Amino acid sequence: GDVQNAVEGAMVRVADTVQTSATNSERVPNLTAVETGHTSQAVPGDTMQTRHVINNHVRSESTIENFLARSACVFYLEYKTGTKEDSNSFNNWV
Amino acid sequence: CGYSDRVRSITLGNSTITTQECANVVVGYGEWPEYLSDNEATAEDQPTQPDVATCRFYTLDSVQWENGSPGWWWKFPDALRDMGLFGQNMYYHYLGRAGYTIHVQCNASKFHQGCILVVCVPEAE
Repeated sequence: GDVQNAVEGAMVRVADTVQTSATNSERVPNLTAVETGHTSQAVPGDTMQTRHVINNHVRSESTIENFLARSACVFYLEYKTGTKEDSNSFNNWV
Repeated sequence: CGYSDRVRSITLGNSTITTQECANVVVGYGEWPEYLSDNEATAEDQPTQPDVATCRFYTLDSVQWENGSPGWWWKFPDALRDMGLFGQNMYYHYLGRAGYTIHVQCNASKFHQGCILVVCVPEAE
């Protein structure tokens, strides 16, 4: 929901692989036309016989929050202890 | 009963070993080998399981025990690399998984003495 409510979460997991068998069908799931600007939705089970696998992997360090939220150094500024006659006794950063 | 616990017959594939003197059989860590589940799979491709063709007793080379001899070791699965269709499947496949029944055979008459330790060390670096 709200992204300023940090105790409210959600959960989702990476997709599983369902077992498939050999075919000799009239459907082509791996032929497509790039021109369309459409990315193919082929999954391994479409061109191999795969076993049944369960994935419990979860995308969780590729969330926008987790990616950006680490403290980066943006600038350092220098200034001496001086008097009013000095022009380095204070300093500023835009 | 008519049973004795000194006779045992292990039949696996087309290969049977009999023995008329033995003391039980040690199942490593209490667990009997079995196929990989679908909760512990990582590979997506369909496994091959050659069953009877690759499970069977491969008799490796036999060394002579002498009074002065100090001991011997073999490294598995490396040792089985020339054994029939096990070797072939291992040669053509990137990943393999299997358990093993190790059966060491020796014999002597009553007027011999001597005692050998037979131990399977996992991960011996």
